[PDB]
Amino acid sequence: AKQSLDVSSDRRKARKAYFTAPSSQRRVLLSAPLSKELRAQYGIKALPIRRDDEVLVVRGSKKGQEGKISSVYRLKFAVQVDKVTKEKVNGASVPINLHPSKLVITKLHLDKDRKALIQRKGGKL
Amino acid sequence: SVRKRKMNRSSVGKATRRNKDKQRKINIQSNPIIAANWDYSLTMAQNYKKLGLRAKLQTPAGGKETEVVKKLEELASRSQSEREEEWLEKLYKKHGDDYKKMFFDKKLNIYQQSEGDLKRRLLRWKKRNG
Amino acid sequence: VKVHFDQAGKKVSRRNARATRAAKIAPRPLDLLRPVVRAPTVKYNRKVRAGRGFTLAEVKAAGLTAAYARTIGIAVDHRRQNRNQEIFDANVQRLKEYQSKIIVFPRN
Amino acid sequence: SHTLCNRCGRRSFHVQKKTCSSCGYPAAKTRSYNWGAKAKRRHTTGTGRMRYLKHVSRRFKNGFQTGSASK
RNA sequence: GUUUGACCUCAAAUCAGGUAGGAGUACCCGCUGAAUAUCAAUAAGCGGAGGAAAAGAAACCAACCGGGAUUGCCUUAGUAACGCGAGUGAAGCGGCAAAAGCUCAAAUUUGAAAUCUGGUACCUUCGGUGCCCGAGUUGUAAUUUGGAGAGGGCACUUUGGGGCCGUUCCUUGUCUAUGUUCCUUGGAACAGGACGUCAUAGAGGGUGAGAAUCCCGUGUGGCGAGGAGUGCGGUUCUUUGUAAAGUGCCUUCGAAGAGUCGAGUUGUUUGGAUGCAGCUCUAAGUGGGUGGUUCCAUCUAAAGCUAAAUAUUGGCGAGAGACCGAUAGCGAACAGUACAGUGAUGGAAAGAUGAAAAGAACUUUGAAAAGAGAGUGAAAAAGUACGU
RNA sequence: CACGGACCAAGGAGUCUAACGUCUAUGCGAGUGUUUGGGUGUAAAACCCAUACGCGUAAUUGAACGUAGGUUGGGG
RNA sequence: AUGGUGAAAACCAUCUAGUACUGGUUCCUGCCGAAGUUUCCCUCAGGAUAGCAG
RNA sequence: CGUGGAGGUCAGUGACGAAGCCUAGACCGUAAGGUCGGGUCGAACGGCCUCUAGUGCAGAUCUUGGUGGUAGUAGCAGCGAAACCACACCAAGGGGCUUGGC
RNA sequence: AAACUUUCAACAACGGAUCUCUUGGUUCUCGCAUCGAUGAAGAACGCAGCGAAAUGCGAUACGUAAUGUGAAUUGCAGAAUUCCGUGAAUCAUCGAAUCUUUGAACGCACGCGCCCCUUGCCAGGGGGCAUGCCUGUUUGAGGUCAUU
Ligand SMILES: [Zn+2]
Repeated sequence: AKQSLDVSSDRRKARKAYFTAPSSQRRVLLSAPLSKELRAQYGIKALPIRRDDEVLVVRGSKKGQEGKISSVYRLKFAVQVDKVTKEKVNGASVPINLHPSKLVITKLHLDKDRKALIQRKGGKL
Repeated sequence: SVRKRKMNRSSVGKATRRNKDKQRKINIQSNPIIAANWDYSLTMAQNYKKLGLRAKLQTPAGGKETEVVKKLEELASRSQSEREEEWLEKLYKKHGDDYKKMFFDKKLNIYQQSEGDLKRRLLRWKKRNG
Repeated sequence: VKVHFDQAGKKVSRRNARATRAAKIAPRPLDLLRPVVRAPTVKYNRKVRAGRGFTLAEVKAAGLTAAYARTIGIAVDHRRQNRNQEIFDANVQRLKEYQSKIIVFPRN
Repeated sequence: SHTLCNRCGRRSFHVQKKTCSSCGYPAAKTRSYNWGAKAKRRHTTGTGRMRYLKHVSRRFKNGFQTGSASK
């Protein structure tokens, strides 16, 4: 149960905030858990996802598929995975929109900011 | 109201302020001894009783010294100007301890100080110097 | 038509204000010592009640001055006269007890 | 009978009377009445751009601070 | 002086330093104000402020063994009182919330207008200093505001300013637990069963259908960064000057709001007979105001300031509802928009596809409507005229 | 006679408030009413009451001399 | 009535959801169930009383 | 009897289909209604003791929205309404039920 | 008889009535005071590559300046990025600028003047000149007093 008087459990307010959340907040929203093998390595449960991050599919019809991410659709709250695409009747290939919460990161992309964030979140490298 | 709807529709964004929790919490800011012993878990009356102090002097409405020793222990925790000293020395040399004679000194007692004030100042000077 | 839905809210606000005063006024008891008073209107004269402040005569008899008494938490009322020896004695005893129970920290 | 009004552009500026019945032009005060609750709402503050009033609330939250971030 | 100076008065300057309109308006203050008693100090109109406004420390309430700023609630009380008819309708005392007292006029600083605005150069810049300029004597500072107070003498008591770090408050970032294990179905498991883990965290939201353990989040604490201030604990430099106050005693003095109170009359309000308001007159200092059986009780009006408990359908920001659910709820869930009126003004109708557009590739009949095949899709008995 | 009725989906009306009463139920009982407030609190929730206050407890001055009344009926 | 509009008799927004007889008054079942009148406040206005039914 | 909402209980029902709707299907009750058989539908709803009310429609020349005869008519091969709409030839008895007929 | 009037089972059209839900409305409670000549509210014109409404912006025009986040935005084209980096977002914060014409609206009015200055008779370029009143400086005029 919530004890703070500054936090509201109203369904309407939470729904409005989620849909109207800015891209900066949506970045935090679009988190993805790390693989159990990676969790032991970095000692961290989840981190924000990005383009070069490699992720695995754990739910949906594409369960078991993996590939490098190519775009993070913050507006639609969806992310795209390379080689995970649909086949239209006309032959055009359209990437399938997936939610990061249903995917497991298999190989992170390491930058200075990501390294700093890992240390900040109690991780190790 | 129209303005509220405009603000909600505007992209500027609300100036959110979350301070509801801070109303319940108040930190003591008038004593160092109380702050160390005060417990925010208890109420004002309960905290005063725990410290051993009275939170009300008049009969309160409705139904109802290990720390005071520190407060009691806490209870156990001017000269003359150079020109004033010179003026006192001049009169002392000219009249010594003759306060009555010193009172009537027209050209050294520029300010007509009383005998009591003169003797008190001279005694203070003697105690400070000799 | 006004409905006192805020009664609980008003009580909470009053309690919060009292707590804030205590935080600012921690060492002191938030109240000024008041004298005993006998009411007019014989229907109520039997009842004794607290007054606004002690009279100048009572403060003088208590061994302190009104100006100094105010800084120690004693309410002073120069409008009330004295015409009862028992009430004067009770007020003097209360002031003496207050002086014997108060602790004043050094200004140094 | 009426014409565009510079202050409001409501096309209520009387040609012969040389006055606007809506906003009260050229009178300094803006015409408004309590009984005209809908009229007040139509011209109440917030219906326009609010170029300056919008940022007052944000500025107050910071205590009207001045300078720049220390980085 | 067949002149030259002191002021006072009146004008001007693209003078230097300043402020005023108006907007909003739920609450506040004043004026005015309808549909002889009633709707009524309401509706409407005008002027003036803030986060509250007004009021506020008695020429008070009481006739008691007296209470002692103002304000709000209960009680007093539907009582007293009135219009005694319909009806209007108080206030003291009592209990509660919160409490804070002060500043001028008044009697010589005359052994020193000791006061203050502005210009100039610096510094430690919401200000300080040296100098100058001007205001002030037709009174600027200290000393006194009835609780009295002031000039002296006698035993005594006391004392402030600026920086630093902490402290508190505001803004703001971050760290802080556990499955996505097995089986059944499903397009999707967030559904059922089994096996497990965290819980000061089973409030809430998203994730192809009801998720603590997928994520965002929440409980408790830690770590930061930017501002306020002296509400205070240390830290550091300074005081000073025959400087300012307090205590008890002795001594010499000891001011108090006039076209104001009051009476008369005329308009006005009150359920009060009070008060408000044009005008003739116009009061006294052991004086004046308010109350009763010879008067006795209580204050000192004709000046002003002051947080608190008090209102709040406007503004900003938050926590909630035994509330309503697209013919309801604000007129407006996608609008004060389209639209009508020369105008003041009136003023609507309209929510949902599908997990995702994967929005019907392609063949084929039609100048054009869209048809027939074909396929996508859980479903097209979901085809953008799309939740049923 | 007349008033309304072309048909259908939705909408639609003795509801709320203040005072004064009867009846019924509950609590206490010559006492009663916590909630104007104060304390407390897992927080508009939940639990207690110091002082006052409304009602009644008695009045044609005062009522015990006795079933705070003899007799006759009177559920029992 | 208040405040405005245009025009060389009206219109706009509130007091006003006002001033009372036309119309309507929404689910089922069971039991009981009258009257159109006494006559007092004389009478148009109606109250209180009297009868029926609880 | 029925409905909106709330406290409690069914360790209730439900993608192996909750609600609504349809149904020349059946069961239960004197009825308000409940229940089950079959089709569309898709994600919430119900058995029971209480509390709560913006709680039940056949009309108010009732409000919103929708659709018919009038009528393919008046009217301007084609376009195309409005008023009105409880219902539709007469003899006698009785205002348009009794006995009969063009 | 056919045709046509009428009752019903099925099929085919209207409309969104019933059921489910909402970035909504309404009501209750709490913290604070925050418009303007240093130019308020409001109105008109323009600005995104493509633009109806909304929002933002003012010729520095769906933004410019500064700090935080760290790899986007997205209906289409277009951009890149050294993306191990003083650095993209239509992101957040927001203290520094710009801030078109009107509008208390402020040069004079019911078109249209003046100080200034400048880079080249004459002009581009830049800021101001509205009314009521308070303090100070400058100038001018007029009543009292003095003038051996
Ligand atoms: Zn105008």
